[PDB]
Amino acid sequence: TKAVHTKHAPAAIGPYSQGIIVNNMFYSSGQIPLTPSGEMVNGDIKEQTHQVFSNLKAVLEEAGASFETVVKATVFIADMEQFAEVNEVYGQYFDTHKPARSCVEVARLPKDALVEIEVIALVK
Amino acid sequence: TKAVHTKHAPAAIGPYSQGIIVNNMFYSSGQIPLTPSGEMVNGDIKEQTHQVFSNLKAVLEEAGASFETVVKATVFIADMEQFAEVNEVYGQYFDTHKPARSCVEVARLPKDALVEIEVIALVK
Amino acid sequence: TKAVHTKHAPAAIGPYSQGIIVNNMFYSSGQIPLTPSGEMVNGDIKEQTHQVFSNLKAVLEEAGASFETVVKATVFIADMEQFAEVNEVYGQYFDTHKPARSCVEVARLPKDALVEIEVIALVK
Repeated sequence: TKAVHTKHAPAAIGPYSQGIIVNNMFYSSGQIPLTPSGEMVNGDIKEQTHQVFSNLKAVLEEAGASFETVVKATVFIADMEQFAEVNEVYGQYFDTHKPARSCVEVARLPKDALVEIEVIALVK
Repeated sequence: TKAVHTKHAPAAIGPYSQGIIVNNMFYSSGQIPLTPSGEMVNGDIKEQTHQVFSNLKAVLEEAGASFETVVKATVFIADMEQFAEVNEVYGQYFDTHKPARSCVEVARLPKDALVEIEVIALVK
Repeated sequence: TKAVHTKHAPAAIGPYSQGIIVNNMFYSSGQIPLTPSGEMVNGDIKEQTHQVFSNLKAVLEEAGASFETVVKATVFIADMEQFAEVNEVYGQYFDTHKPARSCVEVARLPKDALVEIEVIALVK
């Protein structure tokens, strides 16, 4: 097994890694709308969702995975009313490949993020 | 990797699949009390939980899995006060085979569902 | 595949197991701050989190896993304002190994627990 680290996603600040590879599977940590330099994006819900996906792309690629090998995602959202907007952005990344998914509204996310996504992906 | 499709659960409309088979494992999307035709069930919490399990049964069986091969479930519930009733139905399906589980009360679910359950299962 | 049973964590009471081994992987149930005798732990969030980790230690070791082989954790917290305290204790057990994780504030946990933690680990 091994930890995944990339400078193209926010640094894992604390007792966790950006992700872990075990067997041929990559488990990401949940990604929020932080830039790699570590500050929150302050545009709309769609801009925040794009940043989450930028971070996911970076950790996936460092792990030898891609969006096309994601098997399962969990989407934590701050407001279920914003689901349609999050889903529009989400579908640009999972276009022809469509992972299993669950989406729920939590009480609160780290740094009061509007969206947080974790993924599990195959490493070919 | 293979997407799972069955007409006996609500259609995956949008950028996700009802479930995914990877290696010898099956990951479901979270199922809610939605009929295959796309109507929310408006009976009591037990009738609604039964619909969630009907949906899970359909996707599991299409994947070549069963309740008997489920290893992990996550139960997201709208109100923990209703968990005992959800658990009564849950325990009819997982009676002698007993998966790992985590259960939490969320702020809100898709379509304001009262409960959502996702599973991971072995494909023998 | 095998259900995991240990007397050194609270008993799984009902239609679930403390964890499940499948292939070479271990899935825990979410652990809350109950003692093995079934009483909620006395004291502050740090004391509660220590109990959660004692429980995780017990189920991991019974499964032939350890904190060193945990690949992914999820931390469900009642109040994100208490996360610094939870994280301090978390870091004492995940010091030599830093799994992937997600941490979210939920509306409510079983038995009004302040924190619940689940893990997935490799069985060596």
